[PDB]
Amino acid sequence: IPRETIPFLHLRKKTPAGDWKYDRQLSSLFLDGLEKAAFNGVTFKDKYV
Amino acid sequence: PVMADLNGGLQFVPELKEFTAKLRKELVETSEVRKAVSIETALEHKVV
Amino acid sequence: YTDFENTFQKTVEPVYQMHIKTSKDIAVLRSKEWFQLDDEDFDLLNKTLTFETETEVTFKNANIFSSVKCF
Repeated sequence: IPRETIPFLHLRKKTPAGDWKYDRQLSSLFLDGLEKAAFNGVTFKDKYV
Repeated sequence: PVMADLNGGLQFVPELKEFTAKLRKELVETSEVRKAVSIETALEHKVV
Repeated sequence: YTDFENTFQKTVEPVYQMHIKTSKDIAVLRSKEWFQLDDEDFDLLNKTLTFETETEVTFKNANIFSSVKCF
């Protein structure tokens, strides 16, 4: 992920002022999970939806 | 469209729920403790 | 008989059990000069206390004590 860039898919975090803003770390978590899914597939066993 | 903020700066206080709960709890605590202690002192004076 | 200056009494009181639930009870207890804890900082909240006391009184007359001591 380039610096000073917002990924098309990202997560946000709330600031003490109450507004949600892009968060590099949370978005990295989410995108890493998406990559792992695309490569190995994700399981949902024992999930009740 | 105009947006007027008449909140008197209250938005800058962090964790408003907890802050107000703390304020109210401290006030009720003071009131109840004082009342009960005064009642007990009155009873002890009346019995002594 | 009316020589109350010669009279004294000593009674062992019933054991009294108190369950400390709230900080109001702690405040009430600490207001009493006679409630003396060995460790002033003892945490009494959610504690059960038992008081095992004895009263020694002397009489000034039929209805009034000339001295009262509970310990």
